[PDB]
Amino acid sequence: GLIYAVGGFATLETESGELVPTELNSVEAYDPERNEWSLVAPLSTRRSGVGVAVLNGLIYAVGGYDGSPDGSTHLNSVEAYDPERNEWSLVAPLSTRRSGVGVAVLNGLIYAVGGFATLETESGELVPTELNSVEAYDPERNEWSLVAPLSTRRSGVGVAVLNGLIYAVGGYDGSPDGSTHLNSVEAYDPERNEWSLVAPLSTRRSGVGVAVLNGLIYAVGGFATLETESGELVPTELNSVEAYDPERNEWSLVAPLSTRRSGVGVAVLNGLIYAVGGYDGSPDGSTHLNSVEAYDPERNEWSLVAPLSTRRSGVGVAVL
Repeated sequence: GLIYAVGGFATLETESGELVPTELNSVEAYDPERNEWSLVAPLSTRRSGVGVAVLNGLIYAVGGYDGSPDGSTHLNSVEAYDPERNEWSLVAPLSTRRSGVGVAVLNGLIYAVGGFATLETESGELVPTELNSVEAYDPERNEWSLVAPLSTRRSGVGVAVLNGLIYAVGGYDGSPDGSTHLNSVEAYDPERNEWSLVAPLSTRRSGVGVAVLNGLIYAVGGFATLETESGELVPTELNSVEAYDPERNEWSLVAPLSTRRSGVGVAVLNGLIYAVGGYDGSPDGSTHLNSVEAYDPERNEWSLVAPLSTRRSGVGVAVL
């Protein structure tokens, strides 16, 4: 019955007044009855672009990014939060490091979908790699195993479960060739161990937050390079929200966010979608967001609720 905001990144002022890039280990919990965020136990490992999902009463924080000049940049480590003990434990790491990984839970397994890493070639060269690999975590065995890969390599992908399928929505591909911001959507059938294509988003979006409510998938916010009427390509944080109906295999627009944002954490609690934090790369205004919006599907409206105590982009969000 609480929303947990896990990790993320912000530029924060020191006591001496210097602004420093900070990957976050802090975790905040939102109580909707009180409309308040409160700190809980922090992650062991500071991380942003982390995938977060709930399984068997525990929150799992999977992979992520650490831009510090020391140490690994792309993480394979996985932490598990016990709310009764208010403690984070380490579990088995991913086989492949991945930042900007999407995670969802289906049939008692955690799926880690896509992401990005710098990986060594056979010749020893380090190359930037968007990932198509998908790993599944069995908590009874404390083991990750490979399942079928995505058709399309992608990071910053939104992942959610609907009607026994995992949907991988949008994302980012930094290759020098081809589209950088994705509208494509894939669906994973665990019985067949197969990914299929479904209807694409109307607007391409990387760093999109995805949640399922009342039988629809909502794709919330994100970022894309979009052509203006004059033909110029401009970087655009998105406020648009699209809803996917699996019976019709169609996306439709619903009410937009008040605040354009990417790298936003999205989760469902008590029949509302919460959009938590995120990133705004505009040359004006705050870059890392503490604001939180709540979507009512009956009224088709987004409202503001209490903001996070610490701004955070690339935050993972789950409900427990």
